Amino acid sequence: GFLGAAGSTMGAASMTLTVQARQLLSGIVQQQNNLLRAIEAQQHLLQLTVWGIRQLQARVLAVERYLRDQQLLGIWGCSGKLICTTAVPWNASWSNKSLEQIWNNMTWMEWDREINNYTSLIHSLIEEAQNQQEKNEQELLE
Amino acid sequence: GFLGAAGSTMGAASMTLTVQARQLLSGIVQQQNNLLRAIEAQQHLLQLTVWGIRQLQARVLAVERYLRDQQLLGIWGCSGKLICTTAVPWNASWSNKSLEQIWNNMTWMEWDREINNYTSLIHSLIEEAQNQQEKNEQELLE
Amino acid sequence: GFLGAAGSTMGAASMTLTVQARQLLSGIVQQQNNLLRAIEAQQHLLQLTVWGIRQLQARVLAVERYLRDQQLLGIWGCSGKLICTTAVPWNASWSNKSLEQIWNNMTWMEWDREINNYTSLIHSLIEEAQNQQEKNEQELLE
Amino acid sequence: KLWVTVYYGVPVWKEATTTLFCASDAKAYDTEVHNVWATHACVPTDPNPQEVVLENVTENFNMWKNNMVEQMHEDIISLWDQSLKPCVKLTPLCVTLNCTDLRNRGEIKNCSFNITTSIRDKVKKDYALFYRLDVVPIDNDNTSYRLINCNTSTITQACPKVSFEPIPIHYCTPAGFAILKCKDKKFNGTGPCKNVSTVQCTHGIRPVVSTQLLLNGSLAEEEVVIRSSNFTDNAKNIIVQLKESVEINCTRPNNNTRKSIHIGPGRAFYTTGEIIGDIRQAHCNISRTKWNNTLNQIATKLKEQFGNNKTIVFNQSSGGDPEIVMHSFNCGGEFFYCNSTQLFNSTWNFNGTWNLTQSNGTEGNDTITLPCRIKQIINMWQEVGKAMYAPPIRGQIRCSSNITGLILTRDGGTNSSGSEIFRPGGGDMRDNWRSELYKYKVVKIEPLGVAPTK
Amino acid sequence: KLWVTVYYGVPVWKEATTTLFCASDAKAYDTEVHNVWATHACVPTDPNPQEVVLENVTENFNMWKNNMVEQMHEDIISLWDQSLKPCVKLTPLCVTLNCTDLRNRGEIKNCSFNITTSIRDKVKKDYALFYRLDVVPIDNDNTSYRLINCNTSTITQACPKVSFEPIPIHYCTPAGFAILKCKDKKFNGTGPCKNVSTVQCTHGIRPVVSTQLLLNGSLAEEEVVIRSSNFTDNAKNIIVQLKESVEINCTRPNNNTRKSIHIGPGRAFYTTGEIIGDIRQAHCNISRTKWNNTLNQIATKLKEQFGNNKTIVFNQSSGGDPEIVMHSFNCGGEFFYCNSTQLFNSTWNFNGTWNLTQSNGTEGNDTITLPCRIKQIINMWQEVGKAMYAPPIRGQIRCSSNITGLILTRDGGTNSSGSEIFRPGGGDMRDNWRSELYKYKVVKIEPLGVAPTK
Amino acid sequence: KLWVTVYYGVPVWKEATTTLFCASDAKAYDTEVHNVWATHACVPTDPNPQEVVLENVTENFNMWKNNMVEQMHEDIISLWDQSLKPCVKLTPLCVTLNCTDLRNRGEIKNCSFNITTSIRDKVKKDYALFYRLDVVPIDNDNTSYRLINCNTSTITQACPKVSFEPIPIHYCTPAGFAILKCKDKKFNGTGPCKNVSTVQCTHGIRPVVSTQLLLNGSLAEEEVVIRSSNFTDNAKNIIVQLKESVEINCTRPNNNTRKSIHIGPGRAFYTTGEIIGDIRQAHCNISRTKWNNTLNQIATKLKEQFGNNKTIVFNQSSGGDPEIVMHSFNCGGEFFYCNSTQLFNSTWNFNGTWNLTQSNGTEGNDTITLPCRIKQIINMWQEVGKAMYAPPIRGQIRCSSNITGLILTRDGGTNSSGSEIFRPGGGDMRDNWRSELYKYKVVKIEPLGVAPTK
Ligand SMILES: CC(=O)N[C@@H]1[C@@H](O)[C@H](O)[C@@H](CO)O[C@H]1O
Ligand SMILES: CC(=O)N[C@@H]1[C@@H](O)[C@H](O)[C@@H](CO)O[C@H]1O
Ligand SMILES: CC(=O)N[C@@H]1[C@@H](O)[C@H](O)[C@@H](CO)O[C@H]1O
Ligand SMILES: CC(=O)N[C@@H]1[C@@H](O)[C@H](O)[C@@H](CO)O[C@H]1O
Ligand SMILES: CC(=O)N[C@@H]1[C@@H](O)[C@H](O)[C@@H](CO)O[C@H]1O
Ligand SMILES: CC(=O)N[C@@H]1[C@@H](O)[C@H](O)[C@@H](CO)O[C@H]1O
Ligand SMILES: CC(=O)N[C@@H]1[C@@H](O)[C@H](O)[C@@H](CO)O[C@H]1O
Ligand SMILES: CC(=O)N[C@@H]1[C@@H](O)[C@H](O)[C@@H](CO)O[C@H]1O
Ligand SMILES: CC(=O)N[C@@H]1[C@@H](O)[C@H](O)[C@@H](CO)O[C@H]1O
Repeated sequence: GFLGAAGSTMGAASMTLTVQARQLLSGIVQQQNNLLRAIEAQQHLLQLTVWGIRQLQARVLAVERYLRDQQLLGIWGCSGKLICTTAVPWNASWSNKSLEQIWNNMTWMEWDREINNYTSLIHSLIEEAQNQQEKNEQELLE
Repeated sequence: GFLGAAGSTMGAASMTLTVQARQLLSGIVQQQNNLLRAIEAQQHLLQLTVWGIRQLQARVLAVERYLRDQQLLGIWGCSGKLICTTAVPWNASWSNKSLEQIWNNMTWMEWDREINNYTSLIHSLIEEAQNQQEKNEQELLE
Repeated sequence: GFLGAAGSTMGAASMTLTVQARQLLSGIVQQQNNLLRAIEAQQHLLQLTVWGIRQLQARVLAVERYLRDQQLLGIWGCSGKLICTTAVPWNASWSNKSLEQIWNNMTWMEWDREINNYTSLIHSLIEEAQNQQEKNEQELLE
Repeated sequence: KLWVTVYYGVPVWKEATTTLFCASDAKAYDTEVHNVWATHACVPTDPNPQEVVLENVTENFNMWKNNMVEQMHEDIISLWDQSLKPCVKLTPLCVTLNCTDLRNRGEIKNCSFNITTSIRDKVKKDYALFYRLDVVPIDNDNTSYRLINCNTSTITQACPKVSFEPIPIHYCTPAGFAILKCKDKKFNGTGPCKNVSTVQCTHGIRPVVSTQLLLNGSLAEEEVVIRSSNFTDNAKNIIVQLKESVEINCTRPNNNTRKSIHIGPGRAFYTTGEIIGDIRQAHCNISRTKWNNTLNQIATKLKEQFGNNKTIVFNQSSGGDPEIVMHSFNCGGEFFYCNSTQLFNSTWNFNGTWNLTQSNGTEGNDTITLPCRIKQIINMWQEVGKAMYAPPIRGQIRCSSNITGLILTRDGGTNSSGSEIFRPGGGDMRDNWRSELYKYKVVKIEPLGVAPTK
Repeated sequence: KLWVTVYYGVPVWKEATTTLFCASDAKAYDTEVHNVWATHACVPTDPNPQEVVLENVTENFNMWKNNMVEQMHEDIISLWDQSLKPCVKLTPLCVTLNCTDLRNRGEIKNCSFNITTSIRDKVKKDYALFYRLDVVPIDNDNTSYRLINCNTSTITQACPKVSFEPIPIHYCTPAGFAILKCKDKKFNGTGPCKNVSTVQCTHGIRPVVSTQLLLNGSLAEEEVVIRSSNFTDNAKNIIVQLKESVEINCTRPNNNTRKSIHIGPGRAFYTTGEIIGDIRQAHCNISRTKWNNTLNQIATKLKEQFGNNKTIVFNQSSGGDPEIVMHSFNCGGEFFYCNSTQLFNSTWNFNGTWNLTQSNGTEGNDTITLPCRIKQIINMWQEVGKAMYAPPIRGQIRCSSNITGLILTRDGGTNSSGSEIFRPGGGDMRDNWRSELYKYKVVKIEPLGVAPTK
Repeated sequence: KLWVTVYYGVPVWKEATTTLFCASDAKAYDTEVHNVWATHACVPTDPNPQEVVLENVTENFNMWKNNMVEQMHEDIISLWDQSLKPCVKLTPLCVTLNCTDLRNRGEIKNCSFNITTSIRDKVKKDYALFYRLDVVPIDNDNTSYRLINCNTSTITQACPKVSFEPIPIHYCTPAGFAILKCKDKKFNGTGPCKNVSTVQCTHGIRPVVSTQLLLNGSLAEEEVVIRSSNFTDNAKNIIVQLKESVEINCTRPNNNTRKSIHIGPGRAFYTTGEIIGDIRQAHCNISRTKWNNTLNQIATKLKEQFGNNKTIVFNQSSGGDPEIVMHSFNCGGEFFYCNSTQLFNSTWNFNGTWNLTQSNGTEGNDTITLPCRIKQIINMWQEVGKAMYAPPIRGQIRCSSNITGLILTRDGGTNSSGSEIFRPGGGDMRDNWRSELYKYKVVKIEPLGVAPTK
């Protein structure tokens, strides 16, 4: 399940994340079978055009996007794995909606879309709310 | 408090770190409002000069510096958040100084400056002292 | 011990890893004493040839390899330190071999080599086995 | 408590507009041609790329708004330019010529002009074969013929070694961008799709340059599809997806000569030498019955706002550019131009059956036989500049091409509701490239996801 | 126990020497000029950049040692070069000319020389208007006039479409470098500062090229500031920061003609055509009272080591280059050169009041009126090479510029302690660019921090 | 339970094939020569690079398969090209010359040809000194002499300021690649090694261009080593590692003149002026006894398949290119070519002692004295194109070079088992560069490691 396994789901979509992540980041194998040094089998010219320099360039831009992803994981202290919470509550910004129904009938997309500037609104709080106002775990005895 | 909030402090300076970090790393928004594709409103030429190629180039050099920061966080096992200790004691290298006064009247800068080759002297020990000689936590019963 | 300290060992090789890692990643100091801006002492020309642009380019390629290393550490949740296990067992793929003897008389290399497509065979399982099927620690009572 | 929660590796699909990369299969790199018009040092296709079919999903596409065509044509132009760079120049081959019309309209006249040599002052004389399309008779001073391409811009060789044959090419996405492809057959350009099948590397295609038609392309099955960017807009080309394919025979019986003559310090010009034996003209024989079936299929497929299920009419292009008034393509390096005057003279308006032909009782002249043309020079993407020169193929040019698409232009210079007139339109050369891009849609993938969780 | 501890995101400020980036506001990209001498595809200024004022902080600055000026001028040169690249050349416009001095020193003589055309051999004759500064009379063979810029280097057009108007420009720092700006008004170049206000993107400026003065620049308030890199050093320019600003009228009443004449295959030269009506000379009228107040302010501000509070004397530059003996700037593409011979003839040594003027009882000739010059060619940053040609503005050139700074040079060829003589110095063109850079200081930011902690 | 476990920072060494970087010591950047044929803005050697000797380890090397030589020569060529770029051209210095053979085979004949000047039409006449190797007598029209390098390609100056002296150079590996170096003395090219000593930056070397020999190179100690890529293959060069070193005296007593004459707008040609005093020829005096000891050592070291311990024979190269039939090198910018006809005439087959010489009873003619040649132009790596011109050194050329290696070629045009004949071979110029690269092996470092652990 590169990108399927979630038509309208939040739980099933959440459980197929690793499969989607591994299927999506598999292009390095394709770059490995370049076989593309200078010729295919007998002869060849340079041919290196803006097309392929930009193939590598689009490669670089996307992998930089993944690098910015890793930097964000570092900023929030969220790089351990895909399972990582926030110390920030969902503002009543989003409209009244059932959560479980936001899950099952938002495909992650409907809740995101009409939380969308709400989802981002809840985004920036995390750095100085999960790291700035950074608490540990629960407060229990033994 | 991008960079203020600390005239001569170690505690207050330490508590305004997240604000300083978020204020400093905010240039990506500025890069987002480039509006700068090919023209301002009606006509335009290429104009792409060493000036702007080097704008992006200075961008690249600084962001590489932040990347080296992340690599160092990885080497020491120190990437969780800004709060991360060392298994290395401050050598009597630095001169006799009160710690709390080093805090309140060093602005982080005076203690750093006359620990400066001391601060770096204490730096390299961490990799093979916190990772090489890497112990867990405390040793207590229940 | 940049790379020595392990002729045929798995334990001693494992214990000299931090020394090897610190000795290997020490080229940044060499890049620091470039003294190489435009001239050595009195006069000089540009001379910047494909040789040195490619010195920096080989620098870039290797440091990108280390970056991919950090990305893999992130994918598995394995970036804390060199000590990080797998939720994947060694398939009976490798041939019958004593483990401790694989350690002491494989130099890490013999076990790797005839596990080699076995070692990689055991590699891909980790992402969806340590992160996909991701369990916590032990199950005990207090 | 709707505690906000963050998630990574989430399934997310967003509108991508990014670059795509080149992929050419192992059979590609085993073609062993230094470059047969198409191959590079680019990444080969991976042994087994994943095309996850996504079901119970929906995806809206717009092939005409898809940016894939743009990068495709740009990289095509970059590759052609970079391939022309190593080819030898023909600036001195530009010199005036004097052509004798030996074969007498046959456009086969041996031309013998001056071709210079390595030293500045040592020049000999040569003669090659030139058509009536490489040079023009001067009527101002009417002294000799001039290459049209030579009085307008520079002249250079077309890398005769680099044969212009079609090769399979694969476009891959970068890491984190997917290409969501519709799996639908009646799926039009700007439509949604449920047979989403995320594709890391788009399926291998056969970019053969053609005008008003398709050669060796993606076949649309289970129906005849007739799309257009604007049906009301008569100028809008009418893209058609035939169900089946026909057997073309753009094959020239006459042989070719090559006269590898060194011109510069290491530069040689392959002049077309004399042709052995009686020099006839290229012909073409095409099938009749399957074409009639496909025509009934389109005319039945044409009935869009047909008045009482009979308004289908076809006419030849009034005229215009040679590349837009006729079907041109490349086949063995020789730019074949098999004509298309046999399709404009037919009308399945009232009865698709009246115009249908029985295979068993095929007529005498049923097998479509029409004259087929060729060419030596060409300007890609209608770009006026330095031209090229196609060398000979030194042999009977046999071209076997197939049919899977069609382009029409509704007639605006006629009645609006009286009768629907379609005419061949070859104006837009990107309609050819977008016919197969109505399912693919570069799709972005974002792992970030917020969600109130307890 | 002083257990060493490590900290991240720490507030740290260190001496940065790095590149800065271009920023141009939304009003910039709404200027709609393909490029009015200044704009690019560069990043616009962000809607709301943060300028955190840092108080109870200290920061030492040195504008003369600040590297900002260097990258600024270099990127200016790179941008001007890259802008000149698309402009058409004037190499054949280099040909000899023959100018008739119709307007009779008026330096308005119609010149009619040969201007070539598209074909090699088809050449016609044209005439434009040229000044006495674009060509010189030959005294060796005294046959005609020659462009000075044309017997020394190449000639090319100055992109007449690209008008040389000043636009707002914003310099941003990279990610992790700040620009610490002093918020002080008597803050000199190499001084500390407590009004540190960290600035991600430096405040928008108006880089108008000028000599010995400032046009539409940062105003220094609450005092008159007179700095210099070395006051004892008489050669050191004396940078002055006036408190208020004056209303300049570098406005030419006479109109301009433009004769857009195609010269090359797509290249046109805007020759200055004839001027309608009686052709007079450019004038300039400037205010008197505010200038007297500012002069008293400087002379009071000049008293640095004044002997008994009266040593202030001014003199005209002995002579030298036109760009360093007078005030030059750009205004509407025409390089205006309003003279400055009205400021050297005044002396507020004994009484600042004796030289002061009452507005109510203003004299008859009080309104400063002096002759104002213009120019067509220019060499930026005193670089001897391929020159350019300013096209006409086809209209009465109205320039409105303001005043906020001044450059002087102490007189070394005089007594050391007898009388302080200041003369206009326009030698250093970076003193103009550094006058506003005495607060900004690129500052590095380092999160790493060690500290013995219990 | 063999629970798989993963480990990082593991000691791992794998076959690296990557780029290496330039390093030049502090003494380098203190050489103060803008570039003495070798130095750049490249990274200097670090004060104390780590060379961890790895013992109880094993490493197989193959210097002939080591890719270091390739990047080395390529970067050498890139640096030489980029250094030639700033040098002035000599295209007009190409003009015919007329040389008078004043010194009468002496190859010292003043030549006086036309050297052009700054203006197009103002040309004067000059004369310099040219050898018989820069120009040839024409026998077709026999009117004057022509530079051979000037009738075959372009001519340009050799940057006389850039003296071709040898400098120390250091090659560093990237971050994560090591260079495993054998610490063995009898360690051949394609062999294993136990004295592995991982080296981040390879030891400083002295790349002096030489043919069939070595100058100021790595000395192989504790034995004489005679390797070859194929010993049976007679064409295979026979690389030899002498134990000790000899004192060469490639020193020309006669002085040099330099005539710095401005030719272009800023371009000057250093013509060789007249030589003061009686002009004699360069000589060379070399030691006898140590050479005899080393020769006995090799002949004893040569006995590989010697028939009954006496098959060692040497002969002069039959002939061929000047760069492969004799020993050429650079010394002070003058390309010295001390001959090697004194080594082919000796035979230690039966008695190494019979051919040995006593130092105390040294003969009269024992001190090897042979003629020594020089040159002005050169083609690096046997590349036929634009040549260069060595300026004079204006002084007695004193070259002191040492000996640490040798190249031979077994004689194939002789008996297979009768007598082993070695002849000087200078064909392969990379055998010189690989002689010192038999221990270094770029080695990859991988921290990843799997291992069943309980
Ligand atoms: C918000 C939303 O979509 N709600 C629908 C609901 O109307 C429908 O009855 C139910 C059936 O499964 O599916 C839910 O997703
Ligand atoms: C080391 C140092 O700076 N010590 C000063 C101390 O002299 C002063 O009495 C006190 C007042 O608050 O402030 C401290 O910072
Ligand atoms: C698998 C292997 O290498 N086994 C050897 C074993 O044969 C030998 O007796 C022993 C002595 O220490 O060393 C072990 O490493
Ligand atoms: C209308 C439509 O969706 N048709 C597709 C067809 O193109 C595809 O080949 C097939 C594979 O199973 O799946 C069908 O659903
Ligand atoms: C009537 C006729 O000539 N038919 C031939 C057919 O037999 C052949 O198989 C085909 C190949 O494309 O070409 C057609 O022209
Ligand atoms: C001497 C000085 O520092 N003056 C500044 C002034 O320039 C600034 O505009 C103002 C803003 O509040 O703050 C004052 O302190
Ligand atoms: C005496 C005189 O002419 N004064 C005018 C003034 O009225 C005008 O507002 C100003 C515009 O800059 O220009 C001055 O020259
Ligand atoms: C044959 C051999 O290995 N010789 C090496 C020698 O080259 C090196 O200088 C020495 C350093 O201790 O170590 C010896 O083992
Ligand atoms: C016989 C003779 O001339 N011997 C000299 C020797 O004294 C000198 O030290 C050496 C320098 O390289 O050069 C030799 O030629």
